[PDB]
Amino acid sequence: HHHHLPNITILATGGTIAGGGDSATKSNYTVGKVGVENLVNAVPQLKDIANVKGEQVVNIGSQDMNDNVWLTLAKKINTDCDKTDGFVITHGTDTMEETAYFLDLTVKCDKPVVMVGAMRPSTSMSADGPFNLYNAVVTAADKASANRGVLVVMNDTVLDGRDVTKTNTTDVATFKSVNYGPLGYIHNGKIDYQRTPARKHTSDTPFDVSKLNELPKVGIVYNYANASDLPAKALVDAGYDGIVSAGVGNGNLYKSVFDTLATAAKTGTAVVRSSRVPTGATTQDAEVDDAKYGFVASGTLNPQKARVLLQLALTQTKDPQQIQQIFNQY
Amino acid sequence: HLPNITILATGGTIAKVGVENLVNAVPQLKDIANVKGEQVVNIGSQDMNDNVWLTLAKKINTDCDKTDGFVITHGTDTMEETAYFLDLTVKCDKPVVMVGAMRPSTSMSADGPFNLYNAVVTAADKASANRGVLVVMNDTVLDGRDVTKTNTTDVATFKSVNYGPLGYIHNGKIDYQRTPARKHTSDTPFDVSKLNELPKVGIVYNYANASDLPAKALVDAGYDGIVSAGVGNGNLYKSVFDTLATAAKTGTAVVRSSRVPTGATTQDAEVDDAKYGFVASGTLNPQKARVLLQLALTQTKDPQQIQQIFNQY
Amino acid sequence: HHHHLPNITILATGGTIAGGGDSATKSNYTVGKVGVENLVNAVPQLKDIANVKGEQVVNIGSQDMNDNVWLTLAKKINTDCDKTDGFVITHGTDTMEETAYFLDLTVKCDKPVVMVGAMRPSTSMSADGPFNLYNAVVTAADKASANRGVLVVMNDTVLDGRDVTKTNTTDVATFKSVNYGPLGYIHNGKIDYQRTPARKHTSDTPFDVSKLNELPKVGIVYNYANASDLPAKALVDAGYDGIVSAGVGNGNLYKSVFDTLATAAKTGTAVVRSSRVPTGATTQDAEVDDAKYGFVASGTLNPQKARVLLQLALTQTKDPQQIQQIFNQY
Amino acid sequence: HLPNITILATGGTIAKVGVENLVNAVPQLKDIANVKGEQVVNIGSQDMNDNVWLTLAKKINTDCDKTDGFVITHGTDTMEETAYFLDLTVKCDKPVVMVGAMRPSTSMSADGPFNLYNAVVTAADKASANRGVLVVMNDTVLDGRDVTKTNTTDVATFKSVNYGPLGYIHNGKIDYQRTPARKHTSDTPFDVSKLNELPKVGIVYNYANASDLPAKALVDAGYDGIVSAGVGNGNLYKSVFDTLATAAKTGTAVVRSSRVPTGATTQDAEVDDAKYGFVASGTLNPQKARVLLQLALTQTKDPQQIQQIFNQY
Ligand SMILES: N[C@@H](CC(=O)O)C(=O)O
Ligand SMILES: N[C@@H](CC(=O)O)C(=O)O
Ligand SMILES: N[C@@H](CC(=O)O)C(=O)O
Ligand SMILES: N[C@@H](CC(=O)O)C(=O)O
Repeated sequence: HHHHLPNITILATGGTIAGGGDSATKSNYTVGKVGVENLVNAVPQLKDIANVKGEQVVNIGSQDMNDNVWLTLAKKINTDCDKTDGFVITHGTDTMEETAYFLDLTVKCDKPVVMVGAMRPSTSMSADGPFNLYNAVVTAADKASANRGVLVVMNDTVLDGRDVTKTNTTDVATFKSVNYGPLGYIHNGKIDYQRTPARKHTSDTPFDVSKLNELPKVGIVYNYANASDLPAKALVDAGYDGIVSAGVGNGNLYKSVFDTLATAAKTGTAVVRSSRVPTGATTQDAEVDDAKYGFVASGTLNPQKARVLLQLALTQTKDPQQIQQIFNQY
Repeated sequence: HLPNITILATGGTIAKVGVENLVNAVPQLKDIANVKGEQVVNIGSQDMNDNVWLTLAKKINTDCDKTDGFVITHGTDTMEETAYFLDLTVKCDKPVVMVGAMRPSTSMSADGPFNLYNAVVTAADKASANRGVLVVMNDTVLDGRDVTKTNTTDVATFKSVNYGPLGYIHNGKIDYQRTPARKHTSDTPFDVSKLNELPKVGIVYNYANASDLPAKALVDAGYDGIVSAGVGNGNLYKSVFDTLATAAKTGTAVVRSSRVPTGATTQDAEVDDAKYGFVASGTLNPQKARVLLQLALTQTKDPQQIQQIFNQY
Repeated sequence: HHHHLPNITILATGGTIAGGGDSATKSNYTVGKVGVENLVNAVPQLKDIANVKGEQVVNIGSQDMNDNVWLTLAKKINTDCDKTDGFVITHGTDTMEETAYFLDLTVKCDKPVVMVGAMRPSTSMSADGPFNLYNAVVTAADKASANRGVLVVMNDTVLDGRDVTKTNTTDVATFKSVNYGPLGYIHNGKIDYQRTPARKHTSDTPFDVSKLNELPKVGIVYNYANASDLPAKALVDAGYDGIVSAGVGNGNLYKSVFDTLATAAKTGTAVVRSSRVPTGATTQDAEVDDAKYGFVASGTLNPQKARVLLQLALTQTKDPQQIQQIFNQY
Repeated sequence: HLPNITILATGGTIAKVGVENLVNAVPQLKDIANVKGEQVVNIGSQDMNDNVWLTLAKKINTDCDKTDGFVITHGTDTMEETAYFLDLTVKCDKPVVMVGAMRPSTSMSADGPFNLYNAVVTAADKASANRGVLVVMNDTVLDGRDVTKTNTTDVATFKSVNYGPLGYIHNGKIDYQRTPARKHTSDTPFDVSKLNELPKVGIVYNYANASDLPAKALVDAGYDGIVSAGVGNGNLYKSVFDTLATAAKTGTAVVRSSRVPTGATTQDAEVDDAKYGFVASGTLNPQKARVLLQLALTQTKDPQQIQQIFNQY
């Protein structure tokens, strides 16, 4: 009997993991500049763990991530599923938590899909991307990684696509699942999994994007003292399918913003109350009578995460009670 | 002799209820201070606004020598904004301490009473002076610049997430170990004594496939400033970046902040702030950056002078 | 059809939840002074949620918690299981994380067992114990609480008995599951569970304490710069069954301490390497060759938690590989 | 002109490897300083000890005017202890910065290089002066009193868990926003210049059913001090409490600390410290409390004077 390594596919999309600057010590750099091959070759030990094949999907900063790249990824994973044992997606850190949740809801492939990035560019002293990529390959290769939904692997930690968020602007340790914690820790190329997400993911969702050319239009508005209603009115004037509110506290809205969203909701715009507060649920049965206005409470989904779910909810239904039920199940 | 402490009530879950009722509900306040209450407004802090800010700064500044310290009762939702506004505009050199409650007055294990007691402890402490406007919540004294609401329901929600608290309160005493270095109160140029309105500053949000429609609506209204809640280290979605690049050369100040809950939006990363005429917010989150941008716009419209204000206060 | 409330039993053991002082505003108090009845009557709304029956088991500060009270609790729960729908145990906060883990390993009753305490005494302004107790009753009454092991409920949060630990000396928010996060959050008397512990608990362990009169002797030694070997030698001289090391960093030992524990291990004393560091695993395959010395790595179990498991391991076996396997499964 | 910076190497994962190799591996150090390296010892910091502490304090104090600042390379396991010892005993008014690495030198994405660079940045910054002994790890400047190792393997492990960091390091610059209030360095009475050994102080651990055998072994050896790693707010298991109550009246100083990772061990809770002659450690964790108790025992054996040292440093 001979040892055979898993086949792992790296789908590259850009990010600081592929960024470069002209000094190892200066902070200035440009994103999404280095190709997949360079990234693979910067981690010689990948041969110890897997047979790795790189595909460049796009090469962008994830600040410019968009619906089309999401659709491209989910269809590619779902199409290529039987050709490989696992997927790693190199990606910018800025919107990784959004892509990860989109994929967590739309991937039907039953093989691990692991996202990874780097907070320091590839050119920098003590660059994090090499060891991150190695650890993402470890996770994508591990049989025990299956059936946990789509994953993010950063700073020696396996995180679920739903709860994972970027907590700090610069720290290599930025990614945390701030409400429910990580799924497992990685040491010496091995994972001790102690948790799995309970919310329904991947092949247990009704979201099927195989045939979609676009996603429903959903925007985000912020609340704060003396908040203008102009952002909200602009989305309503443009025929937006949905609006997510980054509320204050427990999903609360500045009155002007409330009035514009209450009206929009009456016309059939889906409105989700979320919170600019970085941890904790936007609950039902607090200061906003959601049933009355036809609003939906986002639970622990932050505004960018709630947008993902809301867009996907809007592909199945425009009924707010059914959208609320979706927000309670996925 | 006990210190004279004034409670300025503004609403919030800590009260709907009047200043007099909240005082009498904590009779042990009489052990530590002579408290007088005045009702400024009575609103949920989700409806906090510039007019209330101006009223508060003006009242503290004018009433400063009639009392030994102030406590401001406030909703928790925007307490972090009001605290930083007052941090930059209070000229009174006596402690100003904001407090709220995450549970209702009538709920099991309501936090308001002890929160109020400890806010008065803090306002009455001579060591609390010259530390800027403060927030006291969950036995902790927090500086008004860094303090933010971190959880939607936790009594322990308020934290100074970048630089930590100033001291902790135990048995009615504070062991202070820190003070903020950024200039505050009477060390700032902001003087709101004769202003009846503040520059219009709005906040836009970045995310994948972000619409430029919000940013355009602010530009079309002739907003004096726009704060971006960027992705990561203050980054902008291309459509948003395009609109703001235009606003910055067309009479609208642009501050890059971040939707990310901790850490600075830095210069010298991916964005050439000098080329576009943008200002990096540092550790000021979007709502905090709005406060400081509104006040900077009372002094100057020049990006470089705004960037220096953002580096000093 | 008529609504019937669950039957919940409160087993009282003491703690600050039952403490009292002479002022609502001064910090001084005495622990484990108030009886169960007073605690129940301080939460009038308990009638809305359950039929509550209180039993005083002991009335102590949990700084004086001990093996006999553990045995008393586990046997009482296992004996009384069919007489009630759920258990709440009021307890001091200081060693709640140890009792909770002991019960998580020894309770065979398939009904919820929820521990609760209070960081402020019952007499204090804004005392936390009333709402904590209410929330613990909510959790013990919830059908969805079953099969999650033994729980701690504090500060509106449901925490698993294994990972839960006291993080701060005074804060009402002190209890956190610092490695893997909480199981669910409580809002308006309802729980949204998103996680369950993967490590084996309750009726899936081999630990059966029904017949035990005592537990094996296991002590804890601390490491630091210039650490004395005298604590370790004292436990070895007394015939201790086990010793847990609160190591520095990744379970490392000051050399004098290492030498004494290496020798003890050769004579059949079980030695577990844990860490004084508050989060993260004490791993295998780092700076200590555990196989060589016959030592056991504690994983994420902190020293007091590792003591619990080690004592229970020693009731089944004295073989270090088998003890290591236990530390990898429970 | 670049500042002269001295690296004093002591071992740790950041190196086994010599001071000269570690320097040459980060050639960009030449952009910011003139670095000279000296090997003090070469050990895993799990074997750190009093002799090394004394060597380091003595060397810095004596070499202070020959250089512009010091960086000390050290294992991470007990860096938090060494930093606080030096915090209390360094009399040199130039920056002293400790640094280590959580990953080996030869591992993927080793943290040591950038950690070292940023430690030199910090040591070279004029603004770093008069802030006490520092720890620089993961782009963060941490005070030596509060800093502790919070995770067994994370590169981001070091945090000042009670009062937060002093500043963050970006693009070779520090934006300092805090400084420690507790007295340090040249504001302390501790003078180690002529000492060749330190008072014997041991640490005992509390947990359910705790043995008194460790505490008794220290008492029987005539230890000068015992620090208790208490449960909760510095509480003691009855057997341990009994033994320590005896030690405190029999020539052994007793400090109550806590195994709990954050927050103070307070007076005025469950334990009558005055009655027993005990000292409460405040936010000093057991290993930190040992450092300060050893140094207090060089000045006094009196519990009340020890309690005042614990309240000031
Ligand atoms: N702007 C970069 C940041 C990073 O990857 O760290 C991106 O998200 O593509
Ligand atoms: N909505 C309330 C929340 C609170 O005070 O806890 C307010 O901010 O006024
Ligand atoms: N010493 C008390 C502390 C508390 O309950 O909060 C106990 O553990 O019993
Ligand atoms: N055992 C090593 C750990 C490290 O340096 O990361 C030391 O402290 O010397």
